[PDB]
Amino acid sequence: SNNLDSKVGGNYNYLYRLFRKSNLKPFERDISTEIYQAGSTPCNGVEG
Amino acid sequence: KNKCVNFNFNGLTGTGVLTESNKKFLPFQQFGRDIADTTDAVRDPQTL
Amino acid sequence: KNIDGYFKIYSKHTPINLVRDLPQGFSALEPLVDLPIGINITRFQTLLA
Repeated sequence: SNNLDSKVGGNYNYLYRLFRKSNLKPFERDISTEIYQAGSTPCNGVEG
Repeated sequence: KNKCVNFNFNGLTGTGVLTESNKKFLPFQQFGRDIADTTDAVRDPQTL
Repeated sequence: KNIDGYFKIYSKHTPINLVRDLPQGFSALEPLVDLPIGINITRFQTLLA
């Protein structure tokens, strides 16, 4: 859909999850906007 | 009815003879299966 | 119950003559409707008149 969805300058409306604390089960929609950690290091709010 | 014909009721494929039996289908029961878990009786979707 | 997002609802209405806790008997419940909501349910409440 390059001629339909994309636009000049970049269409940044579509999002995706880079990682989670663990792998999710199949057929499961998750719309949570919480910051998830990659490892065991507790972050508690801010990014890093 | 009373003829060996191929049936197909919403994917319920098979071959048999159609007739009216004493099966008392409940309002929610769509179609019945025999001891072999094979469709032995169905309900007409168009007119009940 | 909520199986694969398909919320099942069963119902059964029958008369009784009860003067104590839940009757000690048996009665098969039939399905009323199926609501494919597609969400995870963890809590519930009920309404009273």
